[PDB]
Amino acid sequence: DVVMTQTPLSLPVSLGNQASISCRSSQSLVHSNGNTYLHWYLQKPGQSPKLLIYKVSNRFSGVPDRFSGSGSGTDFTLKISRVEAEDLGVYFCSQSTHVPFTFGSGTKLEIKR
Amino acid sequence: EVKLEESGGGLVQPGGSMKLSCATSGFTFSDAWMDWVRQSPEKGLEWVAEIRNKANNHATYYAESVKGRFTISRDDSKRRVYLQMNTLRAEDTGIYYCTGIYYHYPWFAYWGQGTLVTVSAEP
Ligand SMILES: CN(C)c1cccc2c(S(=O)(=O)NCCCC[C@H](N)C(=O)O)cccc12
Repeated sequence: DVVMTQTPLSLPVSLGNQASISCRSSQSLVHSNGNTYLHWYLQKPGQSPKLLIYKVSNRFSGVPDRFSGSGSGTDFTLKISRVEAEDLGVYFCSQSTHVPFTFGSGTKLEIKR
Repeated sequence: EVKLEESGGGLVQPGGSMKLSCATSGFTFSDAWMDWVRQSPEKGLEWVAEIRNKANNHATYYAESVKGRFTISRDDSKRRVYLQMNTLRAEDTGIYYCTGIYYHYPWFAYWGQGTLVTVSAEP
């Protein structure tokens, strides 16, 4: 299976800061049809995952523009211009280019207490 | 509005059996490929099984770790997906979520809130 890796495991930030999350794949996520099926989800405590960005940089319905995604091949990055409370939780990257679909271990975006 | 809701979770002993259900609404069900994805601190999020649409004759696919013990099925008439888990193991413990994809949109766009499955013989 394609191994997905995220760093950092934890990203403590103060509201209003900038945030950058890294995700890497064991092999290129470029599909034979040309597309790159790498997606980002956000999961709040006790809640289920919510799709935030699909196909590297496309924001899913309702997702604010403070969220943006980039990368290509085996290296990607999710960024938040200025973190807000509703953005706190665990971020997971996932690829659906190769079956079975696999997920990264997750990055916990938390308040710097 | 897309709605997905799992039910059936509970605490079971190793080697036990349990059936999960997922009620859905808000999207065309018959052409959707429905999936079950689980989550545990041990292995994080992991895809468990998928059942394609009628175009694929409801072809089923399973993670290697559950093949032969888990059976995914669906009732297109009721718009529900199911997961029969037999010969359960401790490592099967986790929150089970119902979600799915469409052939042209291979991403888990919507997830149910989940149902908790605990396989343990002692607290
Ligand atoms: C629950 N699953 C399979 C899904 C439900 C709704 C939308 C999904 C998407 S999407 O990228 O948000 N929709 C694009 C086309 C969907 C049109 C469909 N005939 C409908 O009834 O909404 C992607 C993956 C799974 C979705």
